[PDB]
Amino acid sequence: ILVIAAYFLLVIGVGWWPVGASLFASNIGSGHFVGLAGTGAASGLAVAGFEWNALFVVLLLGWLFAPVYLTAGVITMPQYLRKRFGGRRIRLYLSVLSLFLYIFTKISVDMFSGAVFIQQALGWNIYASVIALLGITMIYTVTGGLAALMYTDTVQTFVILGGACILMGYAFHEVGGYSGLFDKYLGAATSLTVSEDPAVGNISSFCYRPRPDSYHLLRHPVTGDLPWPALLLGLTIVSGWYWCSDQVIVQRCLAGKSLTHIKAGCILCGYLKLTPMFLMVMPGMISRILYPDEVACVVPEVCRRVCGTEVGCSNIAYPRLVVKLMPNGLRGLMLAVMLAALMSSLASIFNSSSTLFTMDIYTRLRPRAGDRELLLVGRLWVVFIVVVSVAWLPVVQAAQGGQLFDYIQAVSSYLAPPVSAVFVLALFVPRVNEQGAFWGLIGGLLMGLARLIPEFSFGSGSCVQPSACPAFLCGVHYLYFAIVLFFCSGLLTLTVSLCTAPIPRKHLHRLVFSLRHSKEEREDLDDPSWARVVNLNALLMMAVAVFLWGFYA
Amino acid sequence: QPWMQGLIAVAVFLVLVAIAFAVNH
Repeated sequence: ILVIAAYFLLVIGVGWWPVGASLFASNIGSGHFVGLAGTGAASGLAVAGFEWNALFVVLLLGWLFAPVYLTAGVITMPQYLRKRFGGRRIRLYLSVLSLFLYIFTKISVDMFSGAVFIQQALGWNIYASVIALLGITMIYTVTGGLAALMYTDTVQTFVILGGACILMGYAFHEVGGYSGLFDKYLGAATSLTVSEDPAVGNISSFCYRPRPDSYHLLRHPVTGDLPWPALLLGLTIVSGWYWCSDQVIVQRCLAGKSLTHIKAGCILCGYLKLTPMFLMVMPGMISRILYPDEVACVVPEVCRRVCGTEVGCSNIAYPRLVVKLMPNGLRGLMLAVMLAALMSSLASIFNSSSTLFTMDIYTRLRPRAGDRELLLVGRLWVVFIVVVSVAWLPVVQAAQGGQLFDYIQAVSSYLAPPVSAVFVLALFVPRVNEQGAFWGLIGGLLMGLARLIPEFSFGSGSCVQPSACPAFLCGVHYLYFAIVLFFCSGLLTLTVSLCTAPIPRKHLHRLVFSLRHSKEEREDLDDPSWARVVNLNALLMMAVAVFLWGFYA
Repeated sequence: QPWMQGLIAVAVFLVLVAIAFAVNH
């Protein structure tokens, strides 16, 4: 209570230095922590593939797509597409899709993570918890916290890494060392399986006891909670949308003084990407073995009391870890820094969403754009996004069995792959047109909604109570649909655009990867030695990542 | 033991990187 109050007082009074901090904060945030711990408890190590593939995606971003964003001169994605394609229609629809994705993932998961952290600590149920978090974020933003966020990000990531290392040290000690994780985890099961409710009936051993292959990263391809054939490619697509299209990420990456400095920052970010496995997934399953009945229950009657949802609330593992396993005095430091990072991320998402909407939608709708009225529109947009995100919380807590990170991956894999296909085809093949790309992308969006809307209306339930969803619609994994949508939306944009030769070469000078360097005028559609050592460092870091992958795989 | 699997993974993927290194050259 003292440490948390002092930390909040310091933060409010205040309101590869920024690059690494921003990259890690987006990579490993508060909602990211809680979701990673939860799915680590429910499923096992396998969720580590998410981080270990996002690492490779960050490396690919830094090595390939940052120079493309730099030579062209477009800091953001939508203006790069504006110069590449032309026409406010495609940029408008892409901004609409970005707004929807922000609402569906960023804000919703941030608020729900705050609710999970507060719910297993001082406070109340989800509604009061998110109301208090809204108050905290508002008082943060009013006092210009975002302005000093650039300086505070490095301090926050340093203290988060320090605290997470302390939690690493404490967790295996509370279990008995690394031997305890390989010894005790597979026997972690609740004592309550009676299911006094007559409708539910006696639960089979499949649900409450953990999966037998909860250790290995690579699950069964067909029948499994998280297949690896889906993992490797679907994560590539989703995280390629995440890292190579986010405006904030590219703005932070390009902020480096030189290209070699950008690559060094990417390598340091990779170092910080290899650690959150041991910091999140291991302690989540440690919290599961420590607290088997509380963390992962399967009987709905007890589950509503413990969780608030009938799924099982496997995602409350990390709040319990923080508020029990930590030393009594120091737990306030975690409960303070966790919420501070969450509030900073939420404020950044709020500002980015409002700026995007103002810059594209209301700008195209009303070309007058009175400054007072425009600011009023921005404030009303913030109000609207808060209301919609809070109204979406009951769907968020379900999240296909309570795994919060599964919800993020599902939503992104439903609506990102079309944008990824459009971007990759625009960057690779010159033939794609503005009308062709838009007409493919609208079809991809319809295809994605055709599987999202019925699934979310029907439900997911749990293993005990599956929803009355058709076998073909829900038996397909929530992430294999991203692989299907990649080669459906991209096929549509490649086929529609190929109907004619829409754009000559002069409009696409130094904007298409094929013509990386032309040294010619555009058509206006509107370290010599450090490099080898940096490449060697990247080779070493990537080899270490593969070593860990093969160790657990 | 997992460490032999990790060593095999490193060897295989380093061989892959070395093979791909000739593409640019």
